[PDB]
This record gives sequence, C-alpha cells and structure tokens, in this order.
Amino acid sequence: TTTLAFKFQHGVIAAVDSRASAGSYISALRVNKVIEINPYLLGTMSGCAADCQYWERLLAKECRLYYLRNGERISVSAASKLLSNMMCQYRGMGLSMGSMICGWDKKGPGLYYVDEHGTRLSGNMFSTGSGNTYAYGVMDSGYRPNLSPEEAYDLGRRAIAYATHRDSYSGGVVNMYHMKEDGWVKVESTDVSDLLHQYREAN
Amino acid sequence: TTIMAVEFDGGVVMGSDSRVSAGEAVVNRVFDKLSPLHERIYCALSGSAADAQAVADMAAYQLELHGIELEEPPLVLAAANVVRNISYKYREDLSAHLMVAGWDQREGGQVYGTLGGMLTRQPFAIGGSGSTFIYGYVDAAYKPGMSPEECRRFTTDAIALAMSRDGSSGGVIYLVTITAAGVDHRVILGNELPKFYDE
Amino acid sequence: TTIMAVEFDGGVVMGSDSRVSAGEAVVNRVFDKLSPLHERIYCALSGSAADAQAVADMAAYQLELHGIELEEPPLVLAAANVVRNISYKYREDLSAHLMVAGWDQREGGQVYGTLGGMLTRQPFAIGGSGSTFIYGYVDAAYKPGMSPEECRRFTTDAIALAMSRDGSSGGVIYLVTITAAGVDHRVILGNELPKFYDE
Amino acid sequence: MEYLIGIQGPDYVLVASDRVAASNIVQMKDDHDKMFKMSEKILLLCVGEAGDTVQFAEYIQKNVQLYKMRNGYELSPTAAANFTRRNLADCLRSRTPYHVNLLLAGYDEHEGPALYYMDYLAALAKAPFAAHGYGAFLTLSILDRYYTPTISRERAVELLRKCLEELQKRFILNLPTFSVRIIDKNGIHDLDNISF
Amino acid sequence: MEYLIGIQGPDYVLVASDRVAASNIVQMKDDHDKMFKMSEKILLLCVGEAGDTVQFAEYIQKNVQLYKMRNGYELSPTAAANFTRRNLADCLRSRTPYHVNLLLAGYDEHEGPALYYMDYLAALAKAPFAAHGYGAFLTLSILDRYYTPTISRERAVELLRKCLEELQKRFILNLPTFSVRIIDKNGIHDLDNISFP
Amino acid sequence: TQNPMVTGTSVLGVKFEGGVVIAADMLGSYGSLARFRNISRIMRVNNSTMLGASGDYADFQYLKQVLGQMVIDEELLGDGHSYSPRAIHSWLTRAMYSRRSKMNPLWNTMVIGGYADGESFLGYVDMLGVAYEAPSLATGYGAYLAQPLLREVLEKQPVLSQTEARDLVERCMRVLYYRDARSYNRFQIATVTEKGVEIEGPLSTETNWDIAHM
Amino acid sequence: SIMSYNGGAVMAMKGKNCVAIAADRRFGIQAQMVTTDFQKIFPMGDRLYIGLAGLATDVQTVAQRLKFRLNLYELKEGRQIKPYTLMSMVANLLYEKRFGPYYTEPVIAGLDPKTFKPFICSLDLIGCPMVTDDFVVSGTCAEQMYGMCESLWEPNMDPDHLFETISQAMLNAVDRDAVSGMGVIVHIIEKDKITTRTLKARMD
Amino acid sequence: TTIAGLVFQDGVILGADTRATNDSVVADKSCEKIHFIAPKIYCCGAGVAADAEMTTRMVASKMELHALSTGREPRVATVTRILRQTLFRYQGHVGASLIVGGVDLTGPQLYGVHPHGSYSRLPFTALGSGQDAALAVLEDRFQPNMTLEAAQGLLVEAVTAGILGDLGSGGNVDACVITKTGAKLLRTLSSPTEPVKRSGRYHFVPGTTAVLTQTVKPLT
Amino acid sequence: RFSPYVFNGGTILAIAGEDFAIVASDTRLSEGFSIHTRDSPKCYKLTDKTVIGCSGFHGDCLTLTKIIEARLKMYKHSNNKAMTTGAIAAMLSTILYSRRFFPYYVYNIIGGLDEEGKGAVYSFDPVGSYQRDSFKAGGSASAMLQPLLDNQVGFKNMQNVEHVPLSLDRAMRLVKDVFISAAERDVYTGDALRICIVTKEGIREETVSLRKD
Ligand SMILES: *[B]([O])([O])[C]([C]C1=[C][C]=[C]C([C][C])=[C]1)[N]C(=O)[C]([C]C1=[C][C]=[C][C]=[C]1)[N]C(=O)C1=N[C]=[C]N=[C]1
Ligand SMILES: *[B]([O])([O])[C]([C]C1=[C][C]=[C]C([C][C])=[C]1)[N]C(=O)[C]([C]C1=[C][C]=[C][C]=[C]1)[N]C(=O)C1=N[C]=[C]N=[C]1
Ligand SMILES: *[B]([O])([O])[C]([C]C1=[C][C]=[C]C([C][C])=[C]1)[N]C(=O)[C]([C]C1=[C][C]=[C][C]=[C]1)[N]C(=O)C1=N[C]=[C]N=[C]1
Ligand SMILES: *[B]([O])([O])[C]([C]C1=[C][C]=[C]C([C][C])=[C]1)[N]C(=O)[C]([C]C1=[C][C]=[C][C]=[C]1)[N]C(=O)C1=N[C]=[C]N=[C]1
Ligand code: NA
Ligand code: NA
Repeated sequence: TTTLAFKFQHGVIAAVDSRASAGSYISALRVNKVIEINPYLLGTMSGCAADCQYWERLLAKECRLYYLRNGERISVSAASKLLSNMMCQYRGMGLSMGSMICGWDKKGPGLYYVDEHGTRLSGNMFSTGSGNTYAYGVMDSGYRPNLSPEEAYDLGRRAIAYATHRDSYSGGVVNMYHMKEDGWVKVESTDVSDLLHQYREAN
Repeated sequence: TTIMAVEFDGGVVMGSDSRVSAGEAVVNRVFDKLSPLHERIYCALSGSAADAQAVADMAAYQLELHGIELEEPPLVLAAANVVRNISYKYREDLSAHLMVAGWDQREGGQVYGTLGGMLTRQPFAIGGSGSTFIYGYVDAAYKPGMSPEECRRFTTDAIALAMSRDGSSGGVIYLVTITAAGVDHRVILGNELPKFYDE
Repeated sequence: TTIMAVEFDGGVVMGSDSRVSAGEAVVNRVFDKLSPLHERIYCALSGSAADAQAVADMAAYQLELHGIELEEPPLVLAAANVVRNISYKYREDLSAHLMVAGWDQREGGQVYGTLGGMLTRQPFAIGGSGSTFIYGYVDAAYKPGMSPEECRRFTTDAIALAMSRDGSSGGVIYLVTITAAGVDHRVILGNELPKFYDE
Repeated sequence: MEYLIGIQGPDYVLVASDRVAASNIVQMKDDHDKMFKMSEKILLLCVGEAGDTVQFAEYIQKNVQLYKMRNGYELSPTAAANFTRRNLADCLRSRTPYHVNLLLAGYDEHEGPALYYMDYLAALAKAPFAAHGYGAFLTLSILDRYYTPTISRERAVELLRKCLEELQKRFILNLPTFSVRIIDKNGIHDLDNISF
Repeated sequence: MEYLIGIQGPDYVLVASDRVAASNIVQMKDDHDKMFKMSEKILLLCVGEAGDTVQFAEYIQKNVQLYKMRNGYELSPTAAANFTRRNLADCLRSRTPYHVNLLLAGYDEHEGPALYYMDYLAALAKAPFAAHGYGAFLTLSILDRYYTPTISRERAVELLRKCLEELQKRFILNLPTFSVRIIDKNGIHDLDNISFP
Repeated sequence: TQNPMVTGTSVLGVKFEGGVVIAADMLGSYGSLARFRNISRIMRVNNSTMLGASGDYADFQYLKQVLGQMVIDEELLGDGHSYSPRAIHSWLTRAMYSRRSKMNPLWNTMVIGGYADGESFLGYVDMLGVAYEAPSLATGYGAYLAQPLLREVLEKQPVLSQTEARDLVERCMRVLYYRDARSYNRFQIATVTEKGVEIEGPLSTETNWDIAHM
Repeated sequence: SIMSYNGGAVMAMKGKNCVAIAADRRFGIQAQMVTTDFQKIFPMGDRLYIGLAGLATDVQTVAQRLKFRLNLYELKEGRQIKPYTLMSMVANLLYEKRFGPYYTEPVIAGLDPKTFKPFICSLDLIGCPMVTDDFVVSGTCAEQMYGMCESLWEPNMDPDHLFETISQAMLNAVDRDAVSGMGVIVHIIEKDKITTRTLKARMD
Repeated sequence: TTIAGLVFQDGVILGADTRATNDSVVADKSCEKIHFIAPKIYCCGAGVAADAEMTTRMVASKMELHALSTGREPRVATVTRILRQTLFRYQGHVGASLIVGGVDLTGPQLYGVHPHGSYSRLPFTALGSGQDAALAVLEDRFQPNMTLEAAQGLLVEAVTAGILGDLGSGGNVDACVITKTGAKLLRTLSSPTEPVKRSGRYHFVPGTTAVLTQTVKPLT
Repeated sequence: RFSPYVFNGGTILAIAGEDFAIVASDTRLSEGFSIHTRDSPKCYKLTDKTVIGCSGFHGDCLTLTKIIEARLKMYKHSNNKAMTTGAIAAMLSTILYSRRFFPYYVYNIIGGLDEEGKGAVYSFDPVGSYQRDSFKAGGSASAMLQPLLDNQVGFKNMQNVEHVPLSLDRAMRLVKDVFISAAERDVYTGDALRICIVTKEGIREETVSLRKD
C-alpha cells in the first residue's frame, strides 16, 4: 500500500494506492482504500484488510451516531482520537492498521495519522504503507504550501505513481480526493501503469 | 509398579509389588498399593503417587455416601464408574491408573480397568510399569476356571516375574482376596518370592 | 521384530517373526530375519533394516576371507567379535541389533548378544521390539538341558506370544537349527502358530 | 531513541526534549511536543513505546486535573510524581504494562524546584539533573562535569546547548530541534527551541 | 544504514557516499571515505558489515592493480565489475561469505560511462542510476521522477542534492556530509563535498 | 484430549440395496502394544442408526454414553418422532466441531451407518467437525488400503446386494490385517436394514502365508 | 522462500515448426525494484535459448558456468549442441550441487538443427529434466502461468499465433504476481529467423 | 507415484503411473517412471525425480561395464547390491524408492529397494505415495504362477487404483513385461482418463498484444 | 500439539453479468493425498437471488454455512423480508471478523442479484475484508483461474479489442473451460463442476464432469 495526504493553500489532498496482496500473489488489482465517513470526513487504509475495513466502519458508525445525538458533525480531532482509543483497547492483539483521518471542521482542515499502537499525530503531511518512503521522496521534492489545486493533484498523482513503480506491494489505480471547505470531491481513479508509461514516453 | 487383579467364582484376588520410587531412588520399599474403596471393594494404585492417592481418597468418599444413601453396599460397577469418571474428567492433569476390583451380591466378583478414563471388565488385568514385561507370561499362564488359590499363585508368579525385570518394581507382593465372607490380606516377603530364571 | 536364539548340546536354534514395518504400515509381511554369516553361523536381524543388512553383508564378507585364510570354518566367537566390532565402532550411526549364533568343532553350539557393541554369551537370548513383552515369559519357561525340539517349541511359543502383543511384530515364524551335521530351516505359518489367551 | 533532559537550579527547573515523531526509518514530524502540563507549575516529559506514552501521560494529566477540580488546589510536584509512580508500578505485573520512561519537573511554593526521574519499571529518583534515551549516555558526563547547584538559568541554558550540540556531533540518530521550557515561581515559561 | 548513490550521464558517472564511520550509537568519524579507486577511470563504492567492506574492496583493488602491472593496460569497468562479481559469488556458499553491498562506476573509452549495482548475494545489474542502504527507499523515487538520460553533470549534481536533502528531512540517521566524485574521459575528478551544517 | 491413549484403527462402511454394513476390529492399542484385543468399537445408536469409531477409546466410550442417554431421553417422550441416522450425523458433527473450537477435541474419526424410509445412510465425522456422506467410507489407514477396493467394486457395480457388500467387507478386513501394523484378526460386522441394527462378532478372516515359501 | 527473494518468471512454448521463449524484466530485492531490464534468457546457439528464473546471483552464475562448458563442448565436438544434449548438460551441472543447489529453475526452448522440429523442456533446481510437447513454466507465478498456458495453448500454432499466446499467458500471469513484471521479452525461434520483441506491459 | 511389481509363471511385470507433482500442482502429465538397467532388468523409480533418474542411470551404466567385462547377461542380485550399497552410503538423502524387476540365468526376480539402502525379494510389491492402493489390489487378487495376461490385468488394476485414489498419482499406466526371451515395454498400456475435451475459443487476433520493440535476426 | 485446521481443497468461482450471476465449484473433498468424497459441491443456496461458494477447511465451511442459514431466518422474522445480496455480504464480513483471533479458514464468494436486478459478486478473505467484483476465483486453483478471468472476462492486456459484455451462454462456456484447466493442473480440483445460475426466474444448477484423478 501507499497512502498519502497533505495540507496546502486550497485544502487537503488524500491519495491511495489500490493493491491487496497475499504473499507475492495479487488478491485484488483494485480495492477502495478510502472510507467516505461523511461529506467532510474521510479515512485512508493500509495494513491488514479486515482490520482496516471493520475498524474504520466502526469509527463511521460512531461518527454517524454522534451526529444523531448532537445534531452536529464530529470534529476531525474527536474522530481520530476515537479510532486510536479503539486500537488502544486491542493492544498486543496483532491488529495492523495505518490510517489518516482527513477532514474539515470548525477549526479548518484536519489531518491525523493513526496507527494500531494508538499513535495519533496531527500534521500537514503523512504517508503510510509498504511504499510510504517512495511517496515521501516525490512528495517532499515538489511540495510548496502555495500549490494550485491542479498542481497538487499532480504531486499526489506522481507520488503514488512512483511508489507503485518501486514497491511490489503497491499498484493498480490512484484514488485521489481533495478536501475543501464544503466537503471533499473525488478527483480521479487513474491507472498507475498508464501514468508511468506517460512519464516514460516523455523521455 | 506392577498391579494385577483376577476374577474367580466367589470374588477377586488383587496383587501389587511394594516399591515407591523417585527417579532411580527407592523412597518406600514396603508400600501396600491395594487401597480399600469400600468393605469388599478395593483398587490397585499405579502412576503418580499423589494423583493415585487423591483419586482413591475421593472415590472412597463418594462411595461411602453413595452406599449410605442406597442403604446397601455399592456395586463394583458403581465403584468402577466413580474412579473412571474422575480419571476421565481430569485425564490431562492426572497421571495415575487405578484398577478397580471387588465383590457384589448382584454380579459377584468383578475386575475393572480404568486406564485414562476408559472402562472395561476383564477376566484378569495387569497394570503399572512392570506389566510391560509380563504380557506374554499372563497370556501363556492364564487359564479359565481358576480357584482362589490358583489365582493367588498366578498373581504372585506374574508380579514376582515383573519385579525381577522392572527397576521401578520390587520389594514385597501384597495379596488381597475379596469374597462374600470378607477380605483376606496376604503378604509375600522378598525372601519368600517364587523363583524363576534370573540370569 | 522379535528375534531369539537358544543353545543346546549339539548346537543352536534361532527364530524370528517376519514383519517389516515403516511406521504403522507393513512393508513386507514375510521377511526371513535369519541371515547366514557362514556355513554353520547365522545372525538374527533387528532394528533399522538398512543398518542390519549393511552389518550382515560386511560381517559375512569379513568372515568368508577369514575362513579361507585359516583353512577352517570360523569360530562362532570370531563371527560374534566381527559383528560386535562393527556395531561398536559405528554405535552412534547404527540403530540395529544383530544377535549371532551357530556351531564349532571347538566350543560347539553358542549364542551371542551384540547389543550396541557389547559381547555376551547367553544360554538363550531375545531381541527386537517384541522381546519387551516376553521377558517374564522366557524367565518362567526356560529350563536348562532342553532338546533341539524343546528349543524349537520354546522359540515358537515365545515369538508367537510376542507377535500377538507387538504391532511391529507379526507374520510367520522362521526357525533355523544349526548343528554339526548342518542347518535346518522351518517356517511356522500365521495359520499354524501356537495359541494362547488373546483377549 | 528519543531524548529528555532536565537541569534543576536553586529556584527553577529547566527541561528539554527532542521534537521527532518517527516511525521505522522516517522522521514523520519535526515539531512534536513531548511535554505534558499537569498543573500550573508541573510538566511531565514522557518518552517510550509507540502508543503507551500518550495513553499513560494523558491518563495522569486528566487525574491531576480532576484533583484540581475536586479540591480547589493542585497536587505538589512530589504528590504528582508519587501518584504517577503508583499507577505505573501497579500496571507493571498486570496484562498491560506501560513502556514509558518519564521525567517530572515542577515548582512547589513550600519545597522549591524538584526534578524526578522515573524508570519504565517505576523506580522514582529525585535528581539535580537527569536524561532519558541513548542520548543520556553521551550527555550525563557533560552534566557531571559542568553542573553546579547554584547554576543560573542563563548558564543552565548554555549547559543544555552543549549537551544538545554533543548529540549533533556524536549521536547517530538525527535529532535536529528540541522543545525548551523553564518552571519557576510564576509557572511554566516556554523558551526558544534549540535548533540545528 | 550507510548511503551510496550513482547517477550516470551520457559521458560521465556521478557518485556520492556518506562520510560516517559509526560504532553503536556514536558517530566515530565525520570524514570517512567509502570509495576505492580501482583504475584511472574506475571507482568501487562499498558499504556493508563491520570488517567485510575494507577487506573485500581492497582485495579486488590490489587484484585490479596486479592486472595493470601484469598486462600494461587496465581492466574495463565491465571486466572489473564481472571480476568483482565472480569473487563475491564464489565466497557466497563458503565458510567466509562477505556481507558487502556495492556500486562500481567507471568510464570506458569504447563503451562509455557505466554504473553497476551489486548486492551481497552478488547479483550484477547495469543501471542508469542506483542507491544502496535505507536511504535508497527515500531517494530512488526522486531519481525516478527527475532523472533523464541526457542529464548534464551540473544538473545531476542538483539531482544528487535533492536526494541528499531528502535524507536530512526524512531519514532518522544523521548523515550530514557526503563524498562527491565524477568519472569521465579524463578519469576520476574529486568534487566539493555536499555538506549539511 | 490433546494426546490419545488407547486407540482404534480403521472403521469400514459400505451401503448396499436395503441397508448399510460397517466393520471394525476389536483392538485398542497403546502405541504399538496390542493392549486390549477384545473391545467393541461399534455401537447401535437406535433402531435406524449405528456408529463405529477410530481413535481414542475413552473418548469413544464418552460419546457412547452421551448418545446412549440422548436416545433414552427421546424414547421417554414416545411422540412418534425419533432421531434419523442423518440427525445423529448432524448432532455428531456439531459435537466434534464444538470440542475442536474449545481446543479440547474428542480424539475420534467415526462412521455412521443407517437406514430410514428406504434410504441407506453413510456419513463420516472427524475430530475437527469435517463431515460428509459417501457410498463407502474407510477411516485411518483404511482410507489408503480398503477405500480403493470398495471404490473399485462400486465403480463396476454401484448397487450391491447385502451378500456382495458383506463379502467385500470381509476381503477388506483381510487386507487390513495383512497391511496395517495396528490391526488385529478379531473384528465385528454391524448391519442396519428394515429390521434394524444387527452387530455380529467376534469374526476373523482366514489368512494365507504361501508367499513365505517363495 | 529463497526463490521469491528476486522473483521473476520464465516460460517456453511449442509451435508448428517454431518455438517461443519469454521472461519478465524485473530485477528486485524483496519488495524493492532495482532495475527494469534484467536479462533472464541467454542464447546458447543460433536456434537454442535458455531461460532462468529464481535467485539473480544463481541465474547469472548457472548461465556463465553453462556457457563455459558449452564453448568447450562445441570446440571439442566441432558441432553446435543439440537441444536435448543442452538439457543433459544443465541437468549434470545442477545435479553436481544436489546437496547445496543453485536457486534456479531453467527452461529450454530450441529447434532441432536438422529437423528444425521444436524442443522444449525445464529442469528443477537439482537438475531433473522434463520434456513436454506443449509448454513449460518456472517462476514465482508458476500457478498463474499454468492456468494461462493450459487455457490458451493449442497444438499446431503458427509463429504469429504462438506469439499472441505466449505474450498473453506471460502478461496476465505476471500481472497477478507482485514480484514479477517491469516488462516482458519474447523470442520466436524459427528455422529461418529469430524475432525478439519487448511487450508494452504494466510497470507496477 | 504408484509403482508396482509382480512375478508371474514366465516372468515379471512392472507398472507405473505418469504423474510428476511439484507441491500440489501437476508438473508433468506423462513422465517415464520405468527405466532400463539391462536388456532383461528394468527399474521403477519413486520419490525425488532427480534422485530416481540419476541412481537408475548410474546403475545401468555400471551394469554395462559389468556385462562388457564378464561377457554374460547381468544378474538381478548385482543391480540390487550396487543400488543398496550406494543408497546406504547416502543415509537416505538420495530419495529414490525403487522396484527392480528382471530375468537372469536363475529365473525372474522382483526386489524393493528403499532410500536408506534396505531391500527385500518379494513376489509382488508397490512403492510411492499410492503404494497402499496398489498393495491392496495385489494382496486381494495375487495368486502364484499367474499367466501373462492375468498378471498384466492385475498390475493395471493395481496401478489404476493408485492413479484414482492418490492425489500424488495420475496419468496413464505404463507397463513392462520381462520374460526369458527379453522385455516388452508397454508404454501407455492403459489410460484410466479419456482424452479431456474443451470448447477452446482462445484465439487472439494478430495485433491484440501491444508490442514496444521488435528486432528480427535472419539465420542460415 | 493439536491443530484445529486441515486443508480440504476445492475451487470456487463467480461471475457477475448484466442480469445474472454464476457461482461454480468442483465437487472434490480431500485431505493430504486422499480423496474424502467425489460429490462435495461447494455451492450453497441462501435466497432465491443469492448463492455462496465456500472453500478451505470443511469443518469451518459447514459451520459458517449453517450460521448464515440461521441468520437469514432470524433477519426474515425480525424484518418480514428476505436479506438482499448486499445485506448478506455486509453481514458475512461481521461474522468472519467475529473470529478475527480464531478465524474461519473459508474463502467465500457471494453471487446473486442486486436491487436493480443486475449481477452482483462479493469476494471475501477468511478474516472478513470484502468488495464487490465483476468476477473472482477462490480456493485451491484460485491463482490459475484468476489470470484467465482478468484476461477473457476483464479484457486486460488487449488493445484494439471490442469490449463486448459477457452473455450467460459465453460465461457458462468459460466456467466449463477454466474448471477443465484447473482440474488438469491442480490436484485438489476435479471429479465434477457444479454450476449455480442466478436470474430473475431463480436458481438453476448444472453439473458437468472433470477428471477423476
Ligand atoms: B497494503 O499493502 O498495506 C494493503 C492494504 C489493504 C488491502 C486491502 C484492503 C484495504 C482496505 C479496504 C487495505 N494490505 C495488503 O495488501 C495486505 C498484505 C500487506 C500488509 C502489510 C504490508 C504489505 C502487504 N493484504 C491483506 O490484508 C489481504 N490479502 C488478501 C486477502 N485478504 C487480505
Ligand atoms: B508405582 O511405581 O507406579 C507407584 C504407585 C503408587 C501409587 C500410589 C501411592 C504410592 C506411594 C505413595 C505409589 N508410584 C511410584 O512409585 C511413583 C513413581 C513412579 C511412577 C510410575 C512408574 C514408575 C515410578 N512415585 C511418585 O510419584 C512419588 N513417590 C515419592 C516421592 N515423590 C513422588
Ligand atoms: B524389526 O521390526 O526390528 C525389523 C527387522 C529387519 C531387519 C533387517 C531387515 C529387515 C527387512 C528389510 C527388517 N526392522 C524393521 O521393521 C524396520 C523398522 C523397525 C525398527 C525397529 C522397530 C520396529 C520397526 N524397518 C525399516 O527400518 C524399514 N523397512 C522398510 C522401509 N524403510 C524402513
Ligand atoms: B511421484 O509422483 O512420487 C514422482 C516420481 C517421478 C516423477 C517424475 C519422473 C520420475 C522418473 C525419474 C519419477 N515424484 C514426483 O513427482 C516428485 C515429488 C514427489 C516426491 C515424493 C512424493 C510425491 C511427490 N517431483 C519431482 O521430483 C519433480 N517435479 C517436477 C519437476 N521435476 C521434478
Ligand atoms: Na508495484
Ligand atoms: Na489421483
């Protein structure tokens, strides 16, 4: 897997890989590694597939239940803190889940990295998965806080694209979202080899 | 240990050696392994000393209260089931084999096997580390219709034969004859044991 | 396997079952474990089939050249030492027991044990997995001064008694009578085996 | 792997901690704060295993805050250090032990400045200066050499810079920036971050 | 743990390596050179286990030098890479295997610039650019992104700078100085060390 | 039971026209030792079903106790309903799986034979809850020796008479006695037809050792 | 597994009077890709090729130790080696290391030098020869390759049909293997000519 | 593998299946498990295919040197001993399980040789993962001094029971009859599985595969 | 040490079409190198528009199957309606994850119709992660059949090819040809192919034969 997310002038970009593997076999060429919790709250997934699906669906259920109770949406800080507390209860159980809780609330854009250990970090740039190092390299090189929405879509597209090239546990398609003030918009679902071929053909 | 029980017309004969060991060390050289479970019901102990004594203590207790409730001496089948159930429920934690034999008004003299929680009636039966070396002997020497004296001689010979060959068996042979009349206790000393080829 | 040898006035009697197993699987049910080492010398094979056959092949070779150099049939003591030395030198890598028995002008009929490189002369001897269950039987049934026929019945009875009790022993019984006159080979079929208590 | 340092003066406690939130071979964050304000005059600096640290530090924080609300006054650095110890030591033989190594700095109106060292085993020691992590092997002797009990805050800040400069010269781990704070009679004061 | 990098241009090979000699948690040396000149136009950059590296690199060096003395001419980067490969692969199933990871850069008058990658197992690969160590996980994608085969040496140094800057931002190891050298038609040229102060 | 003590070897089974026949030797082995050469390993469950068991004897006896009581329990009601062979097989699958899931298995592999409403039943259940129905079954080492002979005959003639099925089972027991080093020449043949369950024993197959003279 | 440390796949297929051999081009250590142009098929004659999957160091070593013996053989014999004889040379070369083997599973594809009748085979890591009249596979995606080959292979395929079949069987197999890919190369061996093609394959 | 032997009135019959398996995947649907040793001595191999192949090749080559020197037909006892002493030396690490059958001046003989170097002279035998299915058929229906076709039939049935019952066995039944006058190698004597048919429509129109590079080397 | 699992093999495969869904399986059940039975189809009818394919440890297959059967009845009683294909898939994920620490060693592939009457396939891993698919293979020969499904049913690696959607006739022919290839190379696949076809009209079953060895 290769997931990435970065804050910038126009919001938060969140891009994911789509490969699921069992040993060296590719179990799924395309898998959705982004849970759309609500119009303003997403979650990226990496690690154990069952842990990712069940645990993030449990955060979504608790987020939905919060809205019914208070009549307000949950904040990015409460949703990320909620997930890390669930992970904390199952410490030493062998869960594997790397996620980034991305959204927009009363305090602007929000991006948190949550781990199966109960790690909870707020930051403006993260990357998770077996190919995170490759994604960090490309992302760091071209990142400036004043990037255009289209310039940021290229940075997020290329960062995942180059990580699928070197990481055998990453491939398939890039699913990219742009988190704006009035909710997210799913930017694209683009084949990574078609992108890599486009960059090769440009040499 | 070498334990043995034999059925006859009016009851049973049970025998055992007398050795209690702890590794290559003889801890007790004169132990009586024939423990009474009721008046006319006995068991022969083998395996872990602590486990065998615990099961016997519990079986005698359960059978004492059982007998007083039925206003009758417990059946040897009931005593065999009592031991068997304990040995079966705790088979992962127990390492003892308690052979159960005795007498009844109903089925007379009966011999039972309790190995690892199982239950089996036998015309004669053997147990303990020493039994391994006398299987061929008891298979050749056993004949049906043996008198109580012939049963005591079969039991004494088989146990002495095993005692010689088995390091964990030795000492004295304790004999017990359960019949309608009551129980007889014999002891064959290490000096008086039957003699066979021992070279 | 159950192997056995018995000394008598004019020589020896050697017997063996016929089972060859590989785990709980019978690989060959009628194998003759009495292998000749010389005209009037034989060995009974037990343990690893590959190891027992290898030692026998080498011992027969060494004894053939030894016999031709002395211009005489090898002594049974020489054949026993030949087998013993191989079993001793390679005791960490071999897992076979080759009992050695036969006849000589000098010492006549002799029975030898070679277990793990040791050497012992025995009036009678037993080996293999099956021997464990007939120690008490052979200790009770052996009497000195047995005729060759009495040796053959004793060997037949003890091996059948072990065959019944031992899963690694079974099949037919192969008997061999080594005397000054020569060697006699008998086969007691699984249908003709002596019968004893088998329940 | 992480770095904590404390230097106690006659009337203050100076503390510093690395700012790296790392996972595997990557430096995920350069601006990570490892100090947790327990009271107006108490800081709990906490280092250790991935989840254990925030989980343990925040439980202690919330309970020290519950004491303030319940009684109208705050715990003393001594009572807050011993309360931290009671909980850590009680989890030691439990199914869920915490792998946290911490430092508690604080200022008491009656007892003055106090700096405490706590093992992950929950041994509590009061020290004039302390350090946690592999970095402590390279800096405890610098502190042994130059520390004096009358050390002014301006001088302790200089002594702290020498310890942090030593980690740049010899420590194999990349610890670029550090949080710096002083606790005194007027509370917790944030100082400029020591950066390289 | 250590870092090696190579970028091959149309007529040159640019290489860089960290300068840290470290034992346990201490940085014992800040000025440690990891490149070994084999010939006038060949450099062997070598990282790996504690003793294995200097021992292996110097054995190959002296044998490449013995070839020069014996025959009057030097080995080509290809023959020198395959000779390095034969020795490393021959020790693999022996009592004493070498845990060394290396890059061989060189310039041939007939075949041009060549950069080779070799892991401790002795697999030999010719690559336009390569990197060894944990740092390679953070920089291979930067090289994938910006490397072009017509890259001028001045541009390749800005690319190498982008990779070394990435190790300062994200690598947990302190690798603040690096040796930089270019091999071309005129031999091995020492460039200024890329430092981070 | 994590470690079995006295174990039974193969249990055979084959359905014929009008019922099912099941066979098993009367041996309980303690490793290689033929310790009990006369114990029954077959049980009549009720009028339509019968069970044979391989593996641990103490665990088989326990199941024989639990099943035996269930039957008594049902019969007290007398409501015109009784456990079909298929229902006993379903219960026994749930029983084995349940013990397996608590990491405390009952160390058995059993064969259930039955005859209800003109239909023959033959079902296999092992210590893990693996269950299935088949025209013929063979547990343990019998799955390697006897199942090929049962399937060989059932390939030529899929419907067998009670006599053909019986002779096929006697041929299989003879092979098992020759080849399985944990078998004994003492066995039982149980048959379930319209009339009900009939257990026959002790039986023995005649042996030929002429190959010794080759 | 040792064989999965580098990954890769190799395949050979029979045709009418032609023969095909294909392999992926990835060279990687575990989950990290190093180069996208690794050579796994080596010419042994005009119409004879050998493909080696497995551990990259032993793929290179076996090919080089085999070329040494081959060159000496052709010099002493004064003839180009027959395809079956090359198989026996590899079997003997690999079996010499029976109790400490090379981690390579070769595949041989060639045309006979007089009949021009194709020959395909494969050897396990200890040199067990296996000639087939259809296809042979070796790699980390052998299960995928067998599925594609079993479904796609037909008996008397023309060179063009053989090309489409071996190309589609390699591409679709390797695309379900994480550690195989980075392009595919195919050689079509006919009496008249060799045609080498690199396919446009996925790069992830 | 299911390999089997039989001794009939005028010789020996050797049977074998044609499956080679590489960890639950069938690698070869038709391999040859019956190997030549001498004109009237054949051997079935089961186990590690390279070990069966090479130990059979080495003993056949040693028997050619034997026969050339002696000037006589080789004896089956010689092949048994050469094989055993070689396998014993390798302590079972050479994983070849063999069934040696043949005819020499002393008549027809059938032997079982195991990887550790043990052997037995048997009237019928079976080795391999499917040996028990074959050994059941042989025990069930073997009678001494059988006729050529009765033995051929029993052998086919014995190998067939293994082909159908053993997952590690399949393909066809190969057979070899050895008599005083020589050996008849009956390859694919029986095929228990009729030719598998599909409605294969897997044609790719030329050009479907995207080609990036194409170089053509003309030859002569 | 006792192991609560055993591998009994078998292959399952499903294809989602415009107005249909096929769920297919072999009938072989084995253990080690033995065949338990040759008539063990892995297809289970849940509703008139939902079928499931189950493969792996047979003990877990039988149990998860009875639990699914019981849960549908419970849902029908509680909601007075049959579970849709999507609700069965979402539920199975929770049942599988309820055994996250002692898994059901089962590969599940649900096949049926969605609320628009179109084909729906949901594929799962033993621990409960699932997704909707166009098609999918599971069980012992999963890796042999999946690349051919990707190619012939997904049109992958084919340029200049007309993307004609699969018809029931054409998909049935493909299922019959892939199981023939699976039975040739996978020792655990064989004896017969059981095919379940789900349409507006309900479920039909077809049984074609595969190799007996
Ligand atoms: B990724 O490689 O971390 C990926 C994450 C993933 C996969 C499927 C679905 C989701 C969200 C719905 C996320 N994980 C996998 O590929 C893992 C193996 C793995 C784990 C950690 C690092 C690298 C690879 N695969 C599975 O969990 C899995 N595979 C097959 C079937 N079920 C689960
Ligand atoms: B016998 O050898 O099995 C013997 C039988 C036995 C049973 C009940 C009570 C006693 C004496 C209190 C003895 N048991 C032993 O001798 C065992 C050792 C043993 C067990 C099995 C085979 C051989 C030897 N003795 C003990 O366990 C024991 N005794 C003394 C001190 N520690 C332990
Ligand atoms: B006996 O049970 O010990 C038996 C005696 C023996 C001696 C020489 C030659 C043979 C036949 C070729 C048999 N040995 C065996 O049965 C052993 C196994 C064994 C060993 C010890 C106790 C019980 C059984 N047979 C083998 O080792 C073996 N046989 C065939 C194939 N592989 C191994
Ligand atoms: B048989 O199925 O046991 C078989 C015997 C065999 C195979 C091919 C050719 C010959 C004649 C020389 C004999 N053994 C195998 O198929 C083995 C694996 C095996 C081993 C033990 C039990 C079952 C199976 N397979 C190979 O050695 C092999 N497979 C593929 C390619 N090369 C070798
Ligand atoms: Na990839
Ligand atoms: Na088969």
